[PDB]
Amino acid sequence: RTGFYTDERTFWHATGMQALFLPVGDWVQPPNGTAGADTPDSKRRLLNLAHASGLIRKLTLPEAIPATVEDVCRVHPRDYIDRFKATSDAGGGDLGHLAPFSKGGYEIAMLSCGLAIAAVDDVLSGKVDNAYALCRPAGHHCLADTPMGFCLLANIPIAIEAAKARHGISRVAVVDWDVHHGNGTQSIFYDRADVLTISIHQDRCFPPGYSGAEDRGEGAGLGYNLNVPLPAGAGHDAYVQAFDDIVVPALDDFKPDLIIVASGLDANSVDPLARMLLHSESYRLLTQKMLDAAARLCGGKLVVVHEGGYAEAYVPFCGHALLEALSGERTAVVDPVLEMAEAWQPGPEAAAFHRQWIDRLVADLG
Amino acid sequence: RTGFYTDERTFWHATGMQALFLPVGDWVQPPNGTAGADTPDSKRRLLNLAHASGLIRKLTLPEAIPATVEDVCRVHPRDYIDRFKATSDAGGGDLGHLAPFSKGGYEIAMLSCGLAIAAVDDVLSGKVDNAYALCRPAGHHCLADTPMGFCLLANIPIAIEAAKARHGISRVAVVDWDVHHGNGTQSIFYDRADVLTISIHQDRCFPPGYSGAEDRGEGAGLGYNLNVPLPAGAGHDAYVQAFDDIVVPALDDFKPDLIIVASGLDANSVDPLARMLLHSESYRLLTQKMLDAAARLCGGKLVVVHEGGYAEAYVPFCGHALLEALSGERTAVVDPVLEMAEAWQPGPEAAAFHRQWIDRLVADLG
Amino acid sequence: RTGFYTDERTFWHATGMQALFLPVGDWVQPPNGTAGADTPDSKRRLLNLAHASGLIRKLTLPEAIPATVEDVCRVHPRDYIDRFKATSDAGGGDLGHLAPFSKGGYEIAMLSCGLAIAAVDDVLSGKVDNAYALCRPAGHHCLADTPMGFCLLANIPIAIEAAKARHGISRVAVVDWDVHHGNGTQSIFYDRADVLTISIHQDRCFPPGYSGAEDRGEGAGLGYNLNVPLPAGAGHDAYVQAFDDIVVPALDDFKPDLIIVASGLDANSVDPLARMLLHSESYRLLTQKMLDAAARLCGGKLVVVHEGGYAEAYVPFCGHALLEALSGERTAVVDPVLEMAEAWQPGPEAAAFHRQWIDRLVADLG
Amino acid sequence: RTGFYTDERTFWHATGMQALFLPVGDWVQPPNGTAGADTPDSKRRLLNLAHASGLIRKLTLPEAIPATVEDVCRVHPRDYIDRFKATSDAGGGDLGHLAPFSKGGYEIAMLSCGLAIAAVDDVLSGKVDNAYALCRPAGHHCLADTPMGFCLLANIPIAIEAAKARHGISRVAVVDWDVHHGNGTQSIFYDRADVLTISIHQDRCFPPGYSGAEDRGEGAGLGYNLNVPLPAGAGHDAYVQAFDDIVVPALDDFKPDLIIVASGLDANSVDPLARMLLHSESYRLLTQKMLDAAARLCGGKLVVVHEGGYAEAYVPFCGHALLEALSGERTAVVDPVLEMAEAWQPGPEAAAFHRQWIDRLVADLG
Ligand SMILES: O=C(CCCCCCC(=O)Nc1ccccc1)NO
Ligand SMILES: O=C(CCCCCCC(=O)Nc1ccccc1)NO
Ligand SMILES: CCCCCCCC(=O)O
Ligand SMILES: CCCCCCCC(=O)O
Ligand SMILES: [K+]
Ligand SMILES: [K+]
Ligand SMILES: [K+]
Ligand SMILES: [K+]
Ligand SMILES: [Zn+2]
Ligand SMILES: [Zn+2]
Ligand SMILES: [Zn+2]
Ligand SMILES: [Zn+2]
Repeated sequence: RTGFYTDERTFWHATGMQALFLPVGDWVQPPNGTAGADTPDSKRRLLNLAHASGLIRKLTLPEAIPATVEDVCRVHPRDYIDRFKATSDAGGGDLGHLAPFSKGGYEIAMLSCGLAIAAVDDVLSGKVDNAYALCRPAGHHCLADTPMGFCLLANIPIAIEAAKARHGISRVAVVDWDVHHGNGTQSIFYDRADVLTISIHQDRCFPPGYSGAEDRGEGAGLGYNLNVPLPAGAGHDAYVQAFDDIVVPALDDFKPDLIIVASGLDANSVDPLARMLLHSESYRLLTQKMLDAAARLCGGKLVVVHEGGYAEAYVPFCGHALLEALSGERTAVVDPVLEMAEAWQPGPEAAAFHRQWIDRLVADLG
Repeated sequence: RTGFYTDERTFWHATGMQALFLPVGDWVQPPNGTAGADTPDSKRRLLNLAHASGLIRKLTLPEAIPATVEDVCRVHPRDYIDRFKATSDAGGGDLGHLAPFSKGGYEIAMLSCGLAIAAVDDVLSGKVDNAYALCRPAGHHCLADTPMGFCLLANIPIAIEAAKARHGISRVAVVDWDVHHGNGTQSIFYDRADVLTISIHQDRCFPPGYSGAEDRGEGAGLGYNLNVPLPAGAGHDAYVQAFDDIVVPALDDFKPDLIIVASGLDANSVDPLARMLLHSESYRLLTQKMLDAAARLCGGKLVVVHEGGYAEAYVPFCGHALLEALSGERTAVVDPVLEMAEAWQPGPEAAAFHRQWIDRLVADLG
Repeated sequence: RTGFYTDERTFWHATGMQALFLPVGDWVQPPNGTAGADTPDSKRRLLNLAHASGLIRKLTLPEAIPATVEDVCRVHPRDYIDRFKATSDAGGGDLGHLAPFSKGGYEIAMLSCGLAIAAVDDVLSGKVDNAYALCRPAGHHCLADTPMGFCLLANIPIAIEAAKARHGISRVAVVDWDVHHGNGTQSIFYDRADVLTISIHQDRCFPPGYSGAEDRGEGAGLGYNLNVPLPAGAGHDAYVQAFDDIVVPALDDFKPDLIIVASGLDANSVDPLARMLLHSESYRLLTQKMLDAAARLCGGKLVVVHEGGYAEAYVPFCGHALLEALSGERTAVVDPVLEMAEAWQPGPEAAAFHRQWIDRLVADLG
Repeated sequence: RTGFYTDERTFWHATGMQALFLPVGDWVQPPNGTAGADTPDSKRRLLNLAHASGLIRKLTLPEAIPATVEDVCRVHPRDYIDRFKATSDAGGGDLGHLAPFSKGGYEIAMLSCGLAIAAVDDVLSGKVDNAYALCRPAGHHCLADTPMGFCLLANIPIAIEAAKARHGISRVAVVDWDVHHGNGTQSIFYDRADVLTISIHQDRCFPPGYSGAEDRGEGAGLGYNLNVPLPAGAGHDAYVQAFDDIVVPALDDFKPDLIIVASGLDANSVDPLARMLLHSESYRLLTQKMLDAAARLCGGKLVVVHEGGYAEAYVPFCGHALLEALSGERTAVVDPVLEMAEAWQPGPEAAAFHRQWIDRLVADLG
């Protein structure tokens, strides 16, 4: 059984008047359509398609339980949380780097975080075999005291520290396949060996200029952070090989008691915020690889937490195939972009380059 | 002096109710924002920024002259033009492959085509040194009998045939740096040596699966078509080397009497419809290379014709830098994405791959 | 217990590329925002608010069962249904007057109709005490052979004829407070005494020019149709008096076995498609009058069926107060427009005119 | 010769993240389409249609020159101007009641104001016979120290005080047919006899609850302010009579040297922000009454200044007929809503009430 953790009010968070990610003003003309990049529909349309296909009726949807302040302050200093609340009450703002929010965004962020907490809690309790948390706002860029890149709270780290306090879990692996670097997760556990943090991301995209393969942790955490930068334009076969040659072997060696996927859908082939070429069947297969790892390593315990994804028209098909895999349910959904996205895939010269790139990352892991 | 060819009604063309490029229906939910991918604002926002900067007041803007049926039938069979008009009167439709239009789309396509005809005409007659035509709908995928990929009339080929009839021009080169393959231009002049057709495009993107480096023309046109596919994820340095090592030498060898650029802006770093990493200063520099080529080979005679470009927030900055180069004008516009897009650029390993790719294209040309 | 009948796919119906209700083309520029007037969000935002307030958790939400062909053919000729299905399969169209739809609109209309059928069926069988059907597309303008005014099937009449076939109910009253005339309901039952059809509507609005107070039925149906036109600019007190002096006495005289409210929310104070001045507490009060009537006349059997409503920002508050009344529940929702809409209400001179108007309608009823 | 005063950057002002006029947060869900009520397109679409019809080519369009600090401080205290600029430099805000703006909103307000200043200046200097200023943001609610109701500077009063300085003009009449009360204009000149301020508006609409027929000025201004409240639901014949029986006689008695119309188009039949029933031919006729008055009283000197208007689909046709009248030009534009709006007009009983209402206003004027 699969739990699906969602709440209407996560779709009411609004980043404000931006054209894509550009703040209005100076030379940036206001948009005439939907404002922003992290739009409500770039996440709701996934849920909409899961309703329309009949898939949601196969899942269990618990009522949302917001994070408490005690929950979030296992990661964040209370001063940040207090300033967040005060700014949110006053009409919204931005307390970090590219992390805007509107009035009431504090309550919505606390709610979104609670979806991740409860998804992990219910999987560890045996209430469901696995779970999907449709978080919005996302979490994986948020530092302990600095929100960034549309992330206002560290959703997954907070869910992990709650699981440690409630269940005493020893080892957790986070597999971050959102197309951007999970710098928040990396930072929060950088000197710890009990959380393996893996990030696969477009080389140099966000944070801009960052690659990170050499950043493997510090102190007790040395060897427990793993960055897999991939070149812009990499597609299905590049991601499959990175998972076969790097990600899955890392999980096997670490022996986690729980696997958490930070699942952004923005490596899809038409996303504006990156340059990758994944399609809906890429996400099905990557999910199947994680289902296999969780079955082999930690009794099936697998939690998928929504992060990025900005192509409103194509994110739903990528997320829906993921959910079909997670739940083991077949529906009648047909991805109308798949044939073209398969034709888009890199040819042999690019494929050789991607294979050589991943071989080098493996060799450098020693 | 730069002429700028535009008309309000080009922004009234509407592709219909699609989510991005996906027709609504079946599993595709209707969009709540702007419908379509070729949206009015993905072109109008370029014009808006050039007004706001003061650039437009330095250009000359002739009143638009629509193409006549006689003009367009120098390329298209009258039967296609007649069916286009009848379908447009009847409420719109799609007479080709991914070329939808609404009621009245026939008249707007004829108007758009007339912007290209007149821009070429005015440069050849000496009224302006160079020109930019803000065509919408675009033209470079349209075959003689089949519209395709948002292109309903073969804008540049029709403008070329009109210039041959009115001015007797002998040799024309078309430099197509829209991110997609200019298959319409290639097809229409494929057996002809009087028009050199060059397309730089994302490998396998649109038409899907097509690369085309070996397709060099046929009969008298053998050696007068030149495809430069580039891998997904290529950016500024790759395009610059492609122009220095392939495009500009091809122009030098051909000795054109007029250079026409098919300028789509969809190779920009955040376009949803391709995977490339150009930024606004890429377009400025590529335009300077074309201005230099025209100055050396054909008395400065250079026409730039708008094609694709789908990132509403970033296309304006790319086109504005292009227009500053074309006109030689300075404004106070600053691209707020430029620093980040510079950081996004491919690192050393990908750069070596791009150089190996272009070196192979050069070697294959003999 | 209140049943709430909704299905995700009702929000996927799309009227097409119109600016408000105006088809694109000729002098109508395409919209840059949401296309259309009957937008998905003009109905979904009511459901969104009911989720956010916690009210949906207090209701029972049965799974949708679409109308069958047998159901809809109790009202519509099979030829209409077949041409609708064939046009829908082929990409959508408009088979009547201002009733456009997209590919697959047939199945969505059959589903929307099933919400009304099930709401009536479940109230008559005692599964719920009363019910709300969030129909989209709406039904009350649809004639037996002709769709019109955004209405593709005659939702309420189909649900009535189904109820007669499955429960043998003798007398049904329809109270239509959508701001436009329920010409479809009026036509379908015009010569019948077993369905009392009451419409309160803005004088001359839609169908344009129609008032209708003298159209009281024909044959056996003479005295069983009741039109209550109200002048543009009428508000809360005018509607309340119309219900106290005309609508409720007609219900009392008729002795229905079931009351169905055709509930459009477009008499609200900021609707673009009418000129009325109702606010959220108007809808609470009018709903309470129908609850009281149903308690007194037919054992509490009350069904409310969504029709029109076009102000996306204010329809939610009006419908939410209606749902609070229907379910007898209170939430923390506060209407932020209420104070201003109360200040907007007609003053003493206009109020005297409205009383004079309603008194004339009463006197004419003999 | 008609001057048309417009600048691209007036369409870049953005009120922010509101659903219609409701700020997001608490119970107001963010919009998925265009944010706000005063949207860019609610004004630009009028300009767009005037381009498409060919009418703009018949007008003279001078380059905009913004208001100076000296210009605006003839009306506003320097402290307000300084706080406006500081807030705008720092990201936007709202310094009054329902007057939000974005970053750089100060420069755009100064530019908008300069359009009105120049339109008045050029008519008085004889450069054009009459003029239309497409102001955005609007002006007529702004008080000397408090912005209000989407108005950030007192556009028309600033233009008048500039005309007194530059031309020494003695008497100006302002005729405000925006559907809301021109409380800014009324307040600024309330004790002055050299400016006659007339406002026709929906009774009690905005400012909410205000009617004002008894507020006729104070001191030297007693008799030089004239409020004409009209009931909600009034249409063409009611406005025509108000102008024949009240407005034009007031102009004839006052003997102005210049007539300025504060032209909001929000009395149109489908505006969300009022309940009136004007159509495009109403605005043509009211403009002709003002042209006739200016020719009779002040040598043709007539300036029309855009204020409100929120129906994006219908405002263009209303303003376009206004511009045809003002310029004395005919185009091929046909209003596709006209026939329906004519059928919507009040019937005989409502028409008698409107006539009695206006007779009463006249009687109270003594
Ligand atoms: O040159 C061009 C044309 C770009 C076309 C982009 C590809 C869109 C496409 O192929 N869409 C589609 C695919 C399958 C089914 C429906 C639509 N734009 O600048
Ligand atoms: O002249 C004008 C101003 C119209 C302003 C109408 C806005 C309505 C309003 O005041 N709304 C509101 C009230 C309280 C809280 C939030 C919004 N427009 O043309
Ligand atoms: C490209 C500029 C901003 C990108 C933010 C990325 C957030 C995410 O991880 O989805
Ligand atoms: C053009 C104004 C009215 C159009 C049809 C409205 C249908 C309804 O909601 O009843
Ligand atoms: K990642
Ligand atoms: K190309
Ligand atoms: K009605
Ligand atoms: K007014
Ligand atoms: Zn991301
Ligand atoms: Zn293209
Ligand atoms: Zn209605
Ligand atoms: Zn107004």
